[PDB]
Amino acid sequence: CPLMVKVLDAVRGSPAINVAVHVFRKAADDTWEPFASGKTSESGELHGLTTEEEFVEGIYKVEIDTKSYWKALGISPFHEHAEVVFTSNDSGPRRYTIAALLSPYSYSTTAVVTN
Amino acid sequence: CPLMVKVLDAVRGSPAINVAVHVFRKAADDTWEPFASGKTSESGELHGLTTEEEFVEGIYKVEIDTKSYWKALGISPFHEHAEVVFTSNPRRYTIAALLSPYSYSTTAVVTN
Ligand SMILES: O=C(O)c1ccc2nc(-c3cc(Cl)cc(Cl)c3)oc2c1
Ligand SMILES: O=C(O)c1ccc2nc(-c3cc(Cl)cc(Cl)c3)oc2c1
Repeated sequence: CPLMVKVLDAVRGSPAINVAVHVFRKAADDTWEPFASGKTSESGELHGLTTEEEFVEGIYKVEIDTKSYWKALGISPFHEHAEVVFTSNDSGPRRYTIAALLSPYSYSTTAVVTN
Repeated sequence: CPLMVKVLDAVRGSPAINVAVHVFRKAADDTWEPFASGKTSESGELHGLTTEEEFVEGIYKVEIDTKSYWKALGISPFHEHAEVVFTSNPRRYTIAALLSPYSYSTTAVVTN
């Protein structure tokens, strides 16, 4: 599992469950092309997005549909979504965890890169 | 000043100076049209991006060039940039971002 997503809810103090997540990769013509997607689990995690073979060096965007999440809880949000854009790097063995902490008018994201 | 951007550096404990910021607005054909741009000042603030007349309802993207910022400081960061995407309808927006090499936070302060 080279790429995992974990989403947390800062209002409810809980995993952010059933959040849609879309991953894109930048294509040669500089557009975003769909790559993988899913919904977070009961633990706020999304595994199995891609494989080591498919996850080649490139520019990737992880789009977290925060607005639908807050609307489902009845809370007025600011952002359309949370976007995390990064270049993957094959400098030795690496696994990427993209973590996001959500509030209605704020979000934080960090990358946990491990070998 | 209906749209202001403030950027802070969580490593040095300072405003993030000379950070490029690009604002885009979604057009009718669903593409991102350039809307305004600038650089943060010595206080980490970017004022005068737009006007009340120009800042109409729409979907806006604020792209903060964090990668160039870190690389000018000799750090290889994780993210290409920090992106804040929001719908406007709520008349003065402050978009604040706090930056680390492998992480950032953003918040919106919306006042009348
Ligand atoms: O990958 C995990 O298992 C795992 C666990 C707890 C975690 N808490 C964070 C977290 C906390 C704050 Cl305050 C802000 C942000 Cl962006 C992230 O990320 C986690 C990841
Ligand atoms: O001193 C000011 O004027 C001023 C303005 C905007 C500011 N935004 C922050 C801020 C943002 C995030 Cl995402 C997380 C944290 Cl801890 C802080 O601090 C600010 C300070």
